[PDB]
Amino acid sequence: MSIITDVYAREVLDSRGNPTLEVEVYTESGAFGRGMVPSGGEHEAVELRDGDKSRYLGLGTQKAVDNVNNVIADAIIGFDVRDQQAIDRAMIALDGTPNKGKLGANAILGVSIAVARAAADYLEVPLYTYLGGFNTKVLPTPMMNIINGGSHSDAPIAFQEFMILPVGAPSFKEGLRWGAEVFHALKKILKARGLVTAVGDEGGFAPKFEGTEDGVETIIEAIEAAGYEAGENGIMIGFDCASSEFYDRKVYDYTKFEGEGAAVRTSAEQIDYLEELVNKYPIITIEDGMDENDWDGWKALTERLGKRVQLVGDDFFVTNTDYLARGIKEGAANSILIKVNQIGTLTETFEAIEMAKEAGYTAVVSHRSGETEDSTIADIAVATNAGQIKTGSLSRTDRIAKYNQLLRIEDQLGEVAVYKGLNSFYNL
Amino acid sequence: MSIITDVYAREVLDSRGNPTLEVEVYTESGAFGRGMVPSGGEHEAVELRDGDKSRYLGLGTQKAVDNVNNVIADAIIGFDVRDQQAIDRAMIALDGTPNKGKLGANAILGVSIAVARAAADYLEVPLYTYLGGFNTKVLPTPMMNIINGGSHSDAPIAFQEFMILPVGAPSFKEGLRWGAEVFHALKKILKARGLVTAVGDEGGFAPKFEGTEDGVETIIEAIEAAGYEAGENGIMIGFDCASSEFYDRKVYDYTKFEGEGAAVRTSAEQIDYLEELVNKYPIITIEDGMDENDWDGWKALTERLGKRVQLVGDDFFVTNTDYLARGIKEGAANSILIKVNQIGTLTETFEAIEMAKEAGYTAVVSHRSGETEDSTIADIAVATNAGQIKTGSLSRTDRIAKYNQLLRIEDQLGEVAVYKGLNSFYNL
Amino acid sequence: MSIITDVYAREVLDSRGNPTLEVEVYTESGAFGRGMVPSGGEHEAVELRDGDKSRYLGLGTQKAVDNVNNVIADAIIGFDVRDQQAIDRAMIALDGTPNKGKLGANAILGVSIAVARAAADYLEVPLYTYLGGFNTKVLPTPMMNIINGGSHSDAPIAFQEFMILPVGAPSFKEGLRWGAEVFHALKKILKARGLVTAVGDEGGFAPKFEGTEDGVETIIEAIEAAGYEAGENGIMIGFDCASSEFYDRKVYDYTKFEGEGAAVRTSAEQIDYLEELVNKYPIITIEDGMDENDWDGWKALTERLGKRVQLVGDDFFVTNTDYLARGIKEGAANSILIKVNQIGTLTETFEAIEMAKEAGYTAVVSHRSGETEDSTIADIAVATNAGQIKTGSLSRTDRIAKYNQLLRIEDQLGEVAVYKGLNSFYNL
Amino acid sequence: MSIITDVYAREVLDSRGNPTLEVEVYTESGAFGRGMVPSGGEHEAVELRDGDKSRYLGLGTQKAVDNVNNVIADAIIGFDVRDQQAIDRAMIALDGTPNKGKLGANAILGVSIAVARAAADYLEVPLYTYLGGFNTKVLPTPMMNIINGGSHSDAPIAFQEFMILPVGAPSFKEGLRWGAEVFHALKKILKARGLVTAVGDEGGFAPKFEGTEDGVETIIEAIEAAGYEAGENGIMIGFDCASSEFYDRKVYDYTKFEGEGAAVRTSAEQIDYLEELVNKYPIITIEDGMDENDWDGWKALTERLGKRVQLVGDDFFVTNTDYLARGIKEGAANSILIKVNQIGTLTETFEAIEMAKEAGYTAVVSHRSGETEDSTIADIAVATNAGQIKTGSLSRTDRIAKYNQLLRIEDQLGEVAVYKGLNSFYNL
Repeated sequence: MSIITDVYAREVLDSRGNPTLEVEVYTESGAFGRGMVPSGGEHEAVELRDGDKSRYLGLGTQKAVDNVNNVIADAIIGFDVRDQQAIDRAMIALDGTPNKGKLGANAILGVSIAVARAAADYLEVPLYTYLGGFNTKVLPTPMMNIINGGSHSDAPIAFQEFMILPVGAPSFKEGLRWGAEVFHALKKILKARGLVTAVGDEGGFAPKFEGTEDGVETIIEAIEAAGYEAGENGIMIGFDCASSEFYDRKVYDYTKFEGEGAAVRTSAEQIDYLEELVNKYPIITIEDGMDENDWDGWKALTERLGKRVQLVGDDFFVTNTDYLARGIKEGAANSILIKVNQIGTLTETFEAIEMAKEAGYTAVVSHRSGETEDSTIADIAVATNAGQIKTGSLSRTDRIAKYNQLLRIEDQLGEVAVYKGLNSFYNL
Repeated sequence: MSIITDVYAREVLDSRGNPTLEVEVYTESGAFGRGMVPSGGEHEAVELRDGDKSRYLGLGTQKAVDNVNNVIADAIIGFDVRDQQAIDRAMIALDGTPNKGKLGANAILGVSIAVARAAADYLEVPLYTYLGGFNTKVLPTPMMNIINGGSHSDAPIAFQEFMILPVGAPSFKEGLRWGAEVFHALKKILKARGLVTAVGDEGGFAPKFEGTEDGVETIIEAIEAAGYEAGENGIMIGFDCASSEFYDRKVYDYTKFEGEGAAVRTSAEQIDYLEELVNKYPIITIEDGMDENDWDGWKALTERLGKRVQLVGDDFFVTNTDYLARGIKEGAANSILIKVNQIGTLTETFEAIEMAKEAGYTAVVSHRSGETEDSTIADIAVATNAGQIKTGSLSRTDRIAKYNQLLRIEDQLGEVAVYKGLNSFYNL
Repeated sequence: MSIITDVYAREVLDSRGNPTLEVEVYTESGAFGRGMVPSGGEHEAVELRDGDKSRYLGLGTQKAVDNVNNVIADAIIGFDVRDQQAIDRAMIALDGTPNKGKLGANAILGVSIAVARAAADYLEVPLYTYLGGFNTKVLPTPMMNIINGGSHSDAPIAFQEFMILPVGAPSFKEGLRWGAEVFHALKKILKARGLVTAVGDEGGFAPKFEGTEDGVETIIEAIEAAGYEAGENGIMIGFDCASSEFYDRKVYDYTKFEGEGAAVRTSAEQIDYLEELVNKYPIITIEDGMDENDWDGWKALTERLGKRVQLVGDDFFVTNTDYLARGIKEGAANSILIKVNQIGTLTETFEAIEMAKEAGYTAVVSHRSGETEDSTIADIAVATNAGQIKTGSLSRTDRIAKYNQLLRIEDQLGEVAVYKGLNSFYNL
Repeated sequence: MSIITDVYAREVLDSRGNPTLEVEVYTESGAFGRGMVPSGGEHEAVELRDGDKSRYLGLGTQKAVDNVNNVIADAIIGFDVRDQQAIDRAMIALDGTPNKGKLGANAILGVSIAVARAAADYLEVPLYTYLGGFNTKVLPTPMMNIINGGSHSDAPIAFQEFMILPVGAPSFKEGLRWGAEVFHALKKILKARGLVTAVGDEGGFAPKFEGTEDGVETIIEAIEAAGYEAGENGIMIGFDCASSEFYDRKVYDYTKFEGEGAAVRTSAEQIDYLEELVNKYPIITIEDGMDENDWDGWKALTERLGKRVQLVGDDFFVTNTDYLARGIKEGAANSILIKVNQIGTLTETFEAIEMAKEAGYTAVVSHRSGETEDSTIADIAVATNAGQIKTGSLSRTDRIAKYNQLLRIEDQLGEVAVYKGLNSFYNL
């Protein structure tokens, strides 16, 4: 009865109108699990696309679906639904390639998640309880995308994302309200300036600001209009520089997004420029402040800001234990952005999280630009007491589905629920 | 064991960052059902709001939640989960008011959908099967929002919504694909013209066009760019004038949105403007072409187009069977937009669908501006073989969630699935 | 357990002493379903007879029984009992012929009904609930055969049937009493005139009246003697002209049944003659007023009486979606008599009902001259909220079995039960 | 779980359009049984009627229903469904009267049959198996009504019923076939003679014959027309004189039905008239040949025919064991007609059957004029291996329902089924 009897996949659409896949796992006892995959370098997990540029611009996932039904299914059917680690290792070996390019990183993960949710269903326990055990209590402090730049905007701004973090909320429920009220207070402000209030992929705004400072100072304005502070409760701010977007040789070219008068900074001036922003604004976290390959710049940045600011490695570590292990030894950062589909399996996802923990690094569970109605990353955030999460702005179900799921978790936990707020950053 | 042993509601957020509610129904047997609620003149069902702008600007829903947990619970617990009608009728009687303003239309619908999904879970049958019986095979022809105007835009366009319909698609699966491909093709075109590609509430665009015509032809331009004809396969176009937004006395003032040089038309001149558009562009449906109180305008409008174009009454009927019965009697329209939470219960919802069917009217299950990850309206569309559905554009998950569920329903049906396409309009 | 494990058929007798068949379906879980077939052109379903004029005058059904046990059984066993549509389509494809002449329309239906009743048994829900879902509430307004003519009588009367309809009863239970009391009041009247009170196939009388008017006016006499009215509550009257019985060329020859002085009417005079009856008597419905092939006569009849009288197509549509689809486009009638075995399956029966609905036509669930102790058509009448039913007079279990089953349904529904009475005719 | 947890009765109609009642018994285990009741001097069980001729001319049964739901229910609920005798004895004691006139014989029998069928459902065994044990194999030899006289006709015939018996049939299946074929053959003959072919309450005919003999010979004429001998296979004939209908003083006045020239016979002359018929026609059984109070006539009648012809006491015994015991002691007859509702309970029914058997009397389970779709008397006939049954003609379903059930019973038995035919009369 506990044995997996059925593994089926189908093609569906993500929050961007692009094809993805989902896997449904059945046990003979009736336990059901459905897993959906978000959208997805040379040393990271690769999703399998059809390449037929006449169907969905070549973004179809029928090849990946076939691999689940016609290959992986025959390999997984027979396993106990609860043997997660064994099932994941079975798919990794089945693929052969390091990047899961033969079967597809999306085909592999879909099954990985469905099996876990089917197991949690079989044991009649919450998903986070099954993944993390009995000691899951910490609701994550959210970094919420609010303003976009760089590739995700036409505004003269270099940084890709600007987020707000309710570090001083008594609980997650209140923190979610705080972020929401500021989102609406900002929308009101944007309308006043006659700017656009329509949202992008993550549900955040991307208005034509005068520049980076105009953008950050406008955020600070919406935070205060909502009736909050700026650093105390705070609400504090965070960056997703995505500096690799405008990195050239060995120079951080800002003219790429910010215009003709923009500055071209070296690794040393890039560190100084980040230090000026931190000193002038209530900034608590900075993601990909340095190029993915600028290791020397990452180390020098950690020495000069790592003790008082969170330095998240996204494109720098690409959810890779090899890249992270070197980050720890080199002291390149102090935080890692965990993207599930960027590694392939849930097992690999939890080994990356633990490694970051044992090193003093924080693990920030991440979403993708192309999301679904799935909210598994929320259960993962609480399952491991990550204390932090990154799952988008406050105006899209592809984002709100995760905040909703965290509300249920915080509701299920009751008095056991924990919100660390500013204390989520033990890496400081 | 089929007895409802617990009814519980909590506060959550919709796709716009505004509070809503979800209800979870439990039976002694262990069956579970969760029903979330979307956002929602004087003769309709009203949602209960807290009115405390210290929380979500007074958009809190802790009052309606309390009503479910403390009042509706004592009433529903004990009922058989399968007695849908008796349960909905009990909530209506419990409330005591026509507009469900005492307990809240949102609180009553929450329990209404939760009980249904819990009953489908208990019987181990698909929701659409439980809702409509064995004869559920028709996959709806989607009217997909793609361009917004009026109050949802800054462009000089009076019409509120513009939609594309894959009437010539062989299946829903290919229809959805066509919509997505036209949506991506249109996004490209907008960037080439230097227009905003950011999406609105429904996942559609609101570019600054030259006017109404420019918008329609840019759609046809994208339809053909995707490799589809314009009216045969089709793709066809649809309107949501929402003319009650720019109606005055007794005139349709277009200057409200289309600048100072706009044409103020009378009822007779309004019908004429619509007829010109129909003959010039491949338009197949028009929603709220006349004021919600312009019955004489609706009657004359149905006389000159009711045999060749679908006329959808949204604000004209507000999912009110008393209004619909009058529209059917006077021949005021030939289609009604069905908004679930606008009428309170599922029972009342299916009575309106049936009354419309028996009159030769089509019933178009609709979404709301504030949506959730729920996808019950997709099961409602298949359960009633309505043949049509209006659930947003091809981006946000609050819209895609419904499209994904329709794909699962079409997948489950297999050889029994049916896509009527153009034949969906039996009212023509 | 939910899988069908046994499909068995046997020969039994109908309400006329003629052979028919019944199918019993078993699931491994113990769910049981029994289906019996009523007695049964060139484009309609054909029942399979043995043709051995030495056994039951060649009306045996052993060939049909064999086809269920030795052919259909092997094809159906394995299917989930709940997959009605798939099972029906499997039998249609198995037969091959359009009219189901190879396996037999009676062999196919028997399984169709047994499977559905076995499924309703498996889910532990009422049959009408399983067939129609949760929104089944409308008890049908009955047209009750009371006086016979034409082929079913020796009296000088042309019309085949004369029925009464309790359009003004508060509920079905009262409507059934009304019809009964008038039946007994008529029996008393017939005895007074020294006429025969023995009953025919449908349990109605067929006395030697002076003619059509003497027959109708005698009915009006029994209605009033019972303490009712004639049009209000009403009780109103209906016809089953079966005009094809006395149709010749292009003339409606009344001398065929009414005698030497009878009138021979053209299509135009036939319409006028029906208009005179409607104007002089409280007539609300007329079945087969025109020949099955007289399409032109049907259209002209609908233009002149279709707005104020129900025009039922029996031999005109022969429960055929192709004939009905043309009836809608041509506007040939406004109602269809649904005979289950005349089409073959339950799926086809519900597609015919829905088509009639979406066109403004009413669907009147019909019985056959040779009935059984089965009462499935009653559950079908409520399953689809048809609002009307035709299942015989008030003095035979082959008829009373259906009225009894409707009493149970109305009793099961409770306060949810609905009786439209005169409002059953939404086609007016 | 075998405990009765609910007993519920409702009002319904019989085969004549007159009110009756049915009872539904439920157990905690989910077992269900429904027992319907047929219609029913001073020493018998009487049905309870409402006496309100504003409803069904005072034939309402809402009083007996109320007695079941409000009085009998409180008494029976809690009993084990398998304790039939204890339950029937409790209802008799509850009523307190011999004629069951307080609660109603109809109300008590309803629960009596419902409990039995519910117990057979719980044990998952055929009703006849539950009622009689393992040794139930004998399929009854049917006495089939075919021609009616006396009070049930206008023809000059004193005898109330005429019947055909397939004594020489190899099985019940072929016996039923023979009866039907003679019934259809007779219908033909009647139309050739210009006589009415409309059926009565029992599905038989009542043609205007020349007299008694003409009727018997017309039957033999049809028997031979069907290709059967007359007395060998047989077909044989039977009578139901109901001589208590035309009895006066101390004379059998035949002028009551057979015109002015009829022969008024004494008891001695009555026996003589019957003996002549027996020697002239292939008659095998005679019911109520003597007045119900003409004991001296019954004794002398059994002396001169009791060894060669079956004498059935219907009104003579009125299913009264006190009457039967006297008839057995005096040798007044050699067969008793068993009417279930005429004695109230199933327990009392089987005691009369056994008392008759042990005396060498045959027990003929009988139907009533007002029947239902129920077919319990067929299971009673097989359960007791009675070898005979009287349940109507070969048309109406109120009669055919019992024949169909006997076919199912004979089908279930297979090689164990036994048709005694002529050997059924062990009293000869």
